Amino acid sequence: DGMKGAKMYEVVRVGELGLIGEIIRLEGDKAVIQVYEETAGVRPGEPVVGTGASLSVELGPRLLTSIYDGIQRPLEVIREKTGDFIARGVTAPALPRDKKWHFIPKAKVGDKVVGGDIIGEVPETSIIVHKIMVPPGIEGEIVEIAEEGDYTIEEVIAKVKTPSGEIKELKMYQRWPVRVKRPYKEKLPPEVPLITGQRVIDTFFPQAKGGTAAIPGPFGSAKTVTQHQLAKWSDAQVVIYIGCGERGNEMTDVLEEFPKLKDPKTGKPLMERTVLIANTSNMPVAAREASIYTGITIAEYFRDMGYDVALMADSTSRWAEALREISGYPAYLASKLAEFYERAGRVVTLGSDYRVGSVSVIGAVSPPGGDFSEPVVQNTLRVVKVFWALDADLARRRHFPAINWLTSYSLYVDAVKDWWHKNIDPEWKAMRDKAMALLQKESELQEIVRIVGPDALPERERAILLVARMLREDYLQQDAFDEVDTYCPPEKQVTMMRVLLNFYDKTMEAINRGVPLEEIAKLPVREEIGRMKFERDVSKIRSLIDKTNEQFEELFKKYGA
Repeated sequence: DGMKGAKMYEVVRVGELGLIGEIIRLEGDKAVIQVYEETAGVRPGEPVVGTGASLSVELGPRLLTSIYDGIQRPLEVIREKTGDFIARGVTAPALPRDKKWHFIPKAKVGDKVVGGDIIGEVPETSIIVHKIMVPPGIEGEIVEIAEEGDYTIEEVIAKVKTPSGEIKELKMYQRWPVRVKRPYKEKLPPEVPLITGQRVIDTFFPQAKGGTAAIPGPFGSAKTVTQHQLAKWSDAQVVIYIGCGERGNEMTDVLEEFPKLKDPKTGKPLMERTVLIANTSNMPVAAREASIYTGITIAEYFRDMGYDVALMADSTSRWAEALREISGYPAYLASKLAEFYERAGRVVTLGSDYRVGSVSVIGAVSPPGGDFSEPVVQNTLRVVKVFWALDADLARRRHFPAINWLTSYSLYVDAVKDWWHKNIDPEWKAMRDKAMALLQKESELQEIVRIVGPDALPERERAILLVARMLREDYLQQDAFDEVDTYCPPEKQVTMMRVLLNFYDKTMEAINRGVPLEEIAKLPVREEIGRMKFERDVSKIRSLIDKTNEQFEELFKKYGA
């Protein structure tokens, strides 16, 4: 199958990324056909045909509840050689041309439109209403519009007369070149947080809507469930998961053991608002490289409707073969990785109406074995604004989420504070700061203690260690498997925070009035505080502030004045 061209320097089975020609001809080739670098004059080698289209994607109904390969193809049955169910990639369509979709019209004849305007709605799943949009670059008068009825994606549902008089035929689906970012009016600054409902993240290391985050690879895909928790609970309407299986028999679990997963907000399946894109070891290198662009483009298309969408990537060892070298070492790959993360953001979308959408990207990276800088995570940490550091030692101590509070960071704390301050609690940022200071003090203290023993420690230092422990056990720790604590609403987060910090205030007060710490560690309210996370009524939690005050006051009257 591989012919002339100095014996093709790369893979030739069903792969891509071909570079024949003269000047600076880049990539792109399906089997033998693809134009990405303006063909007309690049035929060297064996017969190269080329249709003038680029690496498109096709965007419309049935993008949801769909598993694709890295360039969008099928949900394939397949089999196994010796292991379990695997994926190769079948050249099929992308969206069923036969399925009848229900089109609700949103415009009458004579309406002036621009690229982005919503001309119709299609109930795609029980969750997501699909929004049919005028493709970017198209504007004018609606001369013809469909009627409340059932149609397939290939049917023309609208016609637009452009300023020059050109009549444009527009359908329910639309192609867009991956590698070119879907346009928008404006990229908004980070301001609204992506609410995970996980205390440690939402409080100490927030993710912004349109933000960029990463989670490391000391893997234990089974030692961490935070990835799932993020997918289920984050207040994005649509999820695009690049399920890079390649990890034992992951693809088997990632296959038809996902439709059992329940979207906890609706009760319906999680798939009815999710698009899967597989990256197995039985796929071409280039069909993996293109996957993130296929993913991000489907993400961008959804935010254009005015949806918040989360894009979760999966590295699990994906360093491209890229054996070919000709022009010094081309170690510029970090730039295209930036190009990718650069496409993330909350934007004012196209359209006549003011409409906002976002694409938040959770990276989730992994180096070869140990040493977190070889060099995938090294480059990524320089690009992302948030890192949640999954720690194996923390996982062994059954501290969950195993998010290390000392090595994690988010550069969105200032960006999201005002939202928290205006909508939830005026003291939000003051409280996480104070809580972080406590946790930093503990870290310093526990180093010293390790050396010089716990004995010499004064009461004040023990008091800080007591409350730090509470902070770690009562707040940082969260039960993903509990009916109540699987999700913690903003309003609950700040309340739980208030009780803990108020107990701290009252502790340092009591110590300052010569109350022994052994007495405060015995205080009844403490064990109620340790239970908060399982109480669903925020008013009941809030009442522990008074209950604390009372018991501390009752402790003052047992002593002097």
